Amino acid sequence: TTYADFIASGRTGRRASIHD
Amino acid sequence: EFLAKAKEDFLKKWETPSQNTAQLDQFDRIKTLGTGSFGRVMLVKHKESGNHYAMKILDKQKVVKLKQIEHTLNEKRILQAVNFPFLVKLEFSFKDNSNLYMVMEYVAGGEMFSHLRRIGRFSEPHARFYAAQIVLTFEYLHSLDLIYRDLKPENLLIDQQGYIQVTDFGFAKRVKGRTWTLCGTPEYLAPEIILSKGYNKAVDWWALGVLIYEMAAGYPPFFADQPIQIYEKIVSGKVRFPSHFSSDLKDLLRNLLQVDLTKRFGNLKNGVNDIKNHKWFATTDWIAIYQRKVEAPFIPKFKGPGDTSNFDDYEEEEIRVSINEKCGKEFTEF
Ligand SMILES: Nc1ncnc2c1ncn2[C@@H]1O[C@H](COP(=O)(O)OP(=O)(O)OP(=O)(O)O)[C@@H](O)[C@H]1O
Ligand SMILES: [Mg+2]
Ligand SMILES: [Mg+2]
Repeated sequence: TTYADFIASGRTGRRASIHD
Repeated sequence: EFLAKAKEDFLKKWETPSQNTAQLDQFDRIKTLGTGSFGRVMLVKHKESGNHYAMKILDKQKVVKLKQIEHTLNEKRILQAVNFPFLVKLEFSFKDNSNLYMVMEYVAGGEMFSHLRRIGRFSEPHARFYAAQIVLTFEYLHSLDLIYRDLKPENLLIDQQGYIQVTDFGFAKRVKGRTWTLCGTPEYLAPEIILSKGYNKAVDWWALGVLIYEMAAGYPPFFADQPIQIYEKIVSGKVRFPSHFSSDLKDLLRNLLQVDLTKRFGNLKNGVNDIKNHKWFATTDWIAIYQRKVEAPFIPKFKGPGDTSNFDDYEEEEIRVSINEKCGKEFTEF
């Protein structure tokens, strides 16, 4: 499932902003 | 109604920002609510009133080193000047030899992020309840010529009535016209930001599209392990919807997650009203939401003032304040 794919991925935790 | 008077109040504070309205020893520091690239946000207790607050602490040297001076001054200048039911309130600000400090009302319900990941996904009425508050908030911000530029669940806090308080004005900017900075959070970046196109407030409406999708699906519309992989998916714009999305929700999302700037809802001649009058929002009483008269779908558990149970734990570090003033000139106006 797409949800299972998301939960196994590297970016399910809090996401930092990017800049500059 | 509110908008006419609100612009005049905003502009007065914009032109003459408040400055130096507290100092560090007036607060007991309790624990860290979140960490970021330039510092952290701590739960604190104001000694005189006993009230609890969230104090964002920024390292001046690091801000200067990474060339984020203007964004930081934007953040504080704008947050002290705005006033809206769904924006966090800045109560005090000050600086010392080493740091900048922005003391906000404490929003004890935690990040929408936490609740969303725990529950999995929000039902469409639940998501729509939050989405309506963001729509109104952007209507307010954009009317003041502000662009927000970092909508995501991590920056959305749930208050004691279950309503949203938007925090993190790190990238907020007052701009009439287009702007070019590569900033935001990868999952939420509009295509025109990724392509170095120059862009306008339409990027906030794209981000609302991403937010509503993530709220309703439980995962964002473009995800991968690396930001560059995400960026490829965004500029291609081939969004696919969970089968449980309503027809109305898919139609709204197709119009918000619209790669062509000049066709994107929020950015057409009719502005925000194209979104407000969209069929997905047919049951939304915009005035009742604004007046906070709608009962929220979810009310966080609170164990008292200073309760942090709705936040993750972070490792604590001492606040270090050098005996020498750092970067004084750079932050004169803070
Ligand atoms: N007023 C507040 N009340 C309670 N918690 C808050 C408040 N403001 C911020 N937080 C918490 O602190 C975290 C970090 O704050 P903020 O998002 O402003 O930091 P940041 O360094 O700009 O992060 P980002 O990487 O998103 O740019 C938030 O995600 C939220 O958990
Ligand atoms: Mg943030
Ligand atoms: Mg930020």
